[PDB]
This record gives sequence, structure tokens and C-alpha cells, in this order.
Amino acid sequence: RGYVYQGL
Amino acid sequence: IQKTPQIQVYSRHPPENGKPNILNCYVTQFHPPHIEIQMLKNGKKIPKVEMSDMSFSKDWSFYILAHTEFTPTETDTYACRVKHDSMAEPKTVYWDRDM
Amino acid sequence: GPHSLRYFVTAVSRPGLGEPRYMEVGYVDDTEFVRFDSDAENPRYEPRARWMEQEGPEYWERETQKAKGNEQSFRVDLRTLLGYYNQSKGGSHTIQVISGCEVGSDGRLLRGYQQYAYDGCDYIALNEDLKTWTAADMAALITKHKWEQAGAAEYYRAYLEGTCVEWLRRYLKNGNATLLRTDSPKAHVTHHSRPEDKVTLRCWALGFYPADITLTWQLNGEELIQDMELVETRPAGDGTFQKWASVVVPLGKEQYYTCHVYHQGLPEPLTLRW
Ligand SMILES: *[C@@H]1O[C@H](CO[C@H]2O[C@@H](C)[C@@H](O)[C@@H](O)[C@@H]2O)[C@@H](O[C@@H]2O[C@H](CO)[C@@H](O)[C@H](O)[C@H]2NC(C)=O)[C@H](O)[C@H]1NC(C)=O
Ligand SMILES: *[C@@H]1O[C@H](CO)[C@@H](O)[C@H](O)[C@H]1NC(C)=O
Repeated sequence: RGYVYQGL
Repeated sequence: IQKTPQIQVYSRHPPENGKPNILNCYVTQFHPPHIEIQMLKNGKKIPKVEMSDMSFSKDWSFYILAHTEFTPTETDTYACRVKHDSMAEPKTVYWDRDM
Repeated sequence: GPHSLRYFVTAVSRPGLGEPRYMEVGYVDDTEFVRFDSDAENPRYEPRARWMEQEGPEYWERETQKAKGNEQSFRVDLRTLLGYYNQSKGGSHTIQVISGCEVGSDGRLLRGYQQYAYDGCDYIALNEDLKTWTAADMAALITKHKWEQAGAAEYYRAYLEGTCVEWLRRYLKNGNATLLRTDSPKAHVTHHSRPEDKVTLRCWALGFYPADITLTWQLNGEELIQDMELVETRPAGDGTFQKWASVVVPLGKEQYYTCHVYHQGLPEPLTLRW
């Protein structure tokens, strides 16, 4: 399962 | 970054007329990502080509595989035509069954 | 041996043509197993390997929701970077990300990573310590500062040690017949004439898995790595890989050159010649 990416 | 795609065309098994096989067109080392890839049989676009194995290398260039099942015959010829921003015109690479 | 779980993510803007194209492609080792493409007719996370048929409908629903949320967040990132770099809204730009974890044969975490690139250039990356980030330029430094105040590294590290490693173990277990197999390379040598009484000898290695392989050419028992020509190992459309390496030799002396193939599926390396 993938990660929930954080905003740049 | 502008990196021109490397286009490689090859079959899964050494070709034997009359025997099912898989033709591959691997387009690599390109950037930007927008790109058009068509597999052609006797100059005509092959329908339902499957796109897979998309990825990028350490230098971020893109890699992607186009493939389709096919049974080689003595007369049929195949090629892969690619359109990408790094090339003024489309590039066509023909399958060389004797390579 | 060791195994990996990797996710290749790409967000690409296209001003005047709608929303950015967003894509996620997942791999367990060298096998593609899941994918999300925002340009599909009805965007959903989809299985790319046969053994993923073992996950229930909840898996797909949850991964699809996560992907749609990631898609929106990346849409925002694209705009944010336009500001960081003072670029126009009319051009296409690209964000790329590679995230993953590797475990040893015992299933314990070996390493984890996450790297970002903007327009094909390094942007920000997680250090091996899994605690700090390294920024390639001043724009990425802004992101680094935001991530430090938010505890982003700690959150990613929890994902690595928890979710990443545990699902990687589960994928290896469920797709064991596929992921833990070894397909032995089958090799051949082709011969092509050249001008100047020289010949091109090409050694092929076909139908193998995993992708790691070594093909060399020898003469007098020494590797001709220097003058060797070849292609990066490549997928052949059915879950296996192929590769070739060639050397130019003097006509009439092809018999002194030997191709050597080393792979996990070859108890004893292969040795061939024209
Ligand atoms: C892959 O592993 C299976 C055992 O694992 C099965 O059960 C769960 C772990 C689940 O992940 C499921 O997907 C998976 O198929 C091996 O099969 C078992 O083999 C043992 C002997 O080694 C037999 O006693 C079991 O009856 C048999 N289970 C079943 C249901 O067939 C399988 O051999 C292995 N595949 C390969 C080629 O290594
Ligand atoms: C920002 O970019 C514009 C072009 O869109 C340029 O004219 C301007 O000088 C730049 N300003 C800054 C903050 O560097």
C-alpha cells in the first residue's frame, strides 16, 4: 500500500 | 529537461513463423513525460496495445513498455512509431528479426 | 534474498487542456502489481499482477480513495512550485516521486526512501537516517522547512516501519509463486558481418526472472567490458526480462570469444560461443 503524500 | 527517447523493438521469443509470441517496443530515457507510442503491423496501427512497466531511472528519465501478442509470418513486418517533444518529427523503429 | 516495494508517482500539468495527469505505479521487486491513472475513463486503483486477485474489494476502494486524495494534493503542489520558481502558468511541468522500502530475507526492514524531482531534477530527498531531508535548491528548502515543523519524516518513517514493511511481506506471501520464482535465462549468440573484415557477435539472454543478470564477453580469459556494447535489461511483456551485449571481433577468429551469463537461475554460469 502506498503512502499519503504531504504537500510541498 | 529534454532527453530523446531510446526506442527498442523486440520479441519475447526468437521468432518462429506460425507460433504465438509477444512483440515489445520499449521506449526509454525520455523527458518530458508526454509521448505518443504506436505499434504498427504492415504500416497500420495495431489496436489494443498494452502499456506497462512505466518507471523512471536515477536521473529521472521515463521508461515505458508497449506490447502486444502476435504470431509472426514470413511476410508481416512490424514497427514502433514514437512522437515526443525532443524530436521535430516522429521516429519509426522497425523490428529486426535477425538481430 | 531481499525484496522491495516501490511506488513511482508522476503528476504532469497541461495548461489549457484540463487537470494534470496523475499516475501511480507500484512494484514488488521487478514486478508491476498495481496502477492508478487519472486519465482512465473511470480512474481506480487496479491490479497489475495476477496474485493481487487475493485482495478484497475494500483494498481497491481504499487505495482508490488514497490515490484521488494524492491526485488533488499534487495538483496543488504543481501550483505551489510555480510560485517557488516564479514560472508561468502556461507551461507544462512535472513532479516525480519514488517511495519504497526494502526488507531482508527475514522480512525485517533494511532501508526506506523517498525522493522527489521537479522537471527531471532532484528536488528533495529523505536521508538514510530516515529522520532528515536534503534539499537540492532553495525552493525545496521551503518544503524542507514545512516538513520539519509538521514532522513529515517521522510520519513517513512510521509508514515505512509499519504499513510498508507489513504489506510488502503480505504481497510476497500471497504472490509467492510469482515473486519468489526464478526463471533461468536461455542464451544464444547471433553473428553479423561488418566492413573491414570484422564481425559483430551478439549474446542474448532471454526469458529470465528476476531482472538482475550479468552478461560478459571473454577473450584469453579476460573480460572485454571496455569494448562491449549493450542494452539495459528490459521487460519482455510477460513478467520476464531480456538483455544483450555485443563485441566486434576480427573475421575468422570468432571462435576465441565466449559469452558468459550469470543469474540466480543458473547454478553454473552459461558459457557460449558463435
Ligand atoms: C506458495 O505458498 C503456498 C502456501 O500459501 C498459500 O496460503 C496462504 C499463505 C496464501 O498466501 C495463499 O495465497 C497461498 O497460496 C504453497 O502451497 C501450499 O504448499 C504446502 C506445501 O509446501 C501444502 O501443504 C499446502 O496444501 C499448499 N497450500 C495450498 C492452498 O495449495 C505453494 O506451494 C507456494 N507456491 C510455490 C510454487 O512456491
Ligand atoms: C518573477 O518572474 C517574472 C516573470 O513572470 C519577472 O518579470 C519578475 O522579475 C520575477 N520576480 C521575482 C520575484 O524574481
